[PDB]
Amino acid sequence: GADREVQRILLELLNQMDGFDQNVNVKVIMATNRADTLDPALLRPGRLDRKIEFPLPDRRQKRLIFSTIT
Amino acid sequence: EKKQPVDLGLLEEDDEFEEFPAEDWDAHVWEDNWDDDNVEDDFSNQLRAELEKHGYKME
Amino acid sequence: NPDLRIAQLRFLLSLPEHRGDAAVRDELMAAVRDNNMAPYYEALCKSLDWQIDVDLLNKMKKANEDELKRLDEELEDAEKNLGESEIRDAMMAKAEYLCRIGDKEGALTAFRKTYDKTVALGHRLDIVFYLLRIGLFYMDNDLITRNTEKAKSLIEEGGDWDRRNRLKVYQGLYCVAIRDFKQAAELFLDTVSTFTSYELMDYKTFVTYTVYVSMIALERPDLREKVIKGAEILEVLHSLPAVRQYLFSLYECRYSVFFQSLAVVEQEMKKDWLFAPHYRYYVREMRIHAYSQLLESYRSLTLGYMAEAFGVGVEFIDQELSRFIAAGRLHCKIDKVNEIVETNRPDSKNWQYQETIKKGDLLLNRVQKLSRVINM
Amino acid sequence: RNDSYTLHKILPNKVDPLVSLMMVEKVPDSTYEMIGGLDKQIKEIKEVIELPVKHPEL
Repeated sequence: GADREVQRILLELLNQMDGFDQNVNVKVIMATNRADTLDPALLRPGRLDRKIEFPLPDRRQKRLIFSTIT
Repeated sequence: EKKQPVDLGLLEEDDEFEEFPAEDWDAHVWEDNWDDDNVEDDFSNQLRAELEKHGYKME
Repeated sequence: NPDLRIAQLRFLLSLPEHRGDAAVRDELMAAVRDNNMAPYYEALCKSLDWQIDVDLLNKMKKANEDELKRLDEELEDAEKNLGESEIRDAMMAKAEYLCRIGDKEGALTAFRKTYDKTVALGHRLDIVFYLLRIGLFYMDNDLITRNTEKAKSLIEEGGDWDRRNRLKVYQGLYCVAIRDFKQAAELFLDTVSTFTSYELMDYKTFVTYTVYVSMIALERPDLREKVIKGAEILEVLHSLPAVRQYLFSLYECRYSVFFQSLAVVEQEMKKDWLFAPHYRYYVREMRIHAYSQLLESYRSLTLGYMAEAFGVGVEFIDQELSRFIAAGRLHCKIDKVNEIVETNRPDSKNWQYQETIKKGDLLLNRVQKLSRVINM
Repeated sequence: RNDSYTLHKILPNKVDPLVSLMMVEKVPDSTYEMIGGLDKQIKEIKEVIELPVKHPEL
């Protein structure tokens, strides 16, 4: 009786997620570290297309991060 | 109504050329019209534009 | 396909004659043989009025009976072993075969019924493309406008930009087939970026068309922008040696020559079909432009200056301008006593007013006409 | 009927559940003419599906 509310919320997101018109200039930006417990229904061509990753920097990046922080 | 129309047509005439036209009775229309006129002018002009200038060469 | 070239050569034979009895006719006939065509042979013979060899006709019809028999039979085997996407294909070969046999109604119906199948896109769309193709072939019109609408929808829904380009090549060529060059301008002019549709004609032909119409209905700075500076044209417009020579002659104010190449190309249009009798509309217009372009920088200039430039006699030049002035297509006016020409600029309103009234009248006449009909 | 709690009238459509499930799955609606390099399969598929259905009498 708590899940029920969420699922729909998904279905809500789901329904109005693809319900648009292709023209509706509305982008959806979702941020999450645990990119895993996400119903695939989310990542489907249409609802969530571009999938972008945020690595834990390395050498170069750090230089920019360091230089930027300092 | 059509019959009435036909009758009216008959009264107005017969007719000679009209009959022929009817017998002949097509094509399209394209888009817009006016004014056609003659033809064979442009090159004729050039044919003369030469000749003209050729006459003007002769000049 | 059906290969247009048959039609073009056919028209060539029609010509003002010209007979001849040269390359053309026997080119046609040669492609009757290998095409075992028929509906022509009676259609053409009845048109050109020169039939013979009742035997050849019989042979062609016979072989046709053979293959139509075969495809019918093939289809029969499918009905018992369908093969949905297959059946429709054998049909495509049926109506298609009507295309090789160039019979309009038959491929028409055949294709239609194949749409009830088709199902996909390339079959329900590209097939339509061919159906209209027939339209282009016969020299019809409406038969196309109704199908370009169909494909229009099929493309508007999904599809891609690969079919849309051919599409614009067809629509464009059509626009040229009428007096509608403006619509063909952007359409064709934008068709240079892509042109996979060699189905109709080659690339340099097309080039000459898009450059022709471009020169005709583009403004001077957008002529320089989209055509004179055509990356795809420079490599091609160097391949030619006629239209280009004229196009440059204009843009660069080298009139006198412009004329000669203009007449030339005119004498090259009457040969085509897309223009047919438009060869008279094109040149007329191309006369005005230059006259216009020549005056635009002058509030007065003397005839002999003009005549000298173009290299014609005065009297003929005056005689020419007299065509365009009274029609308010040219903002000049002439003084013959002193041999001078002054330019009266026009007002924007004067332009629309004349156009607005003309358009309004056309709508009014159509409104009333059909009004009475629905009224009774 | 609100208070009468009897049928006032029967509205149109119901929405289906299986259709709803299919919507939620969203699996590309793909037509043949768009997969080159997958006939032999297709043939096999046709053999194992299309033919089996079109004419199970075969």
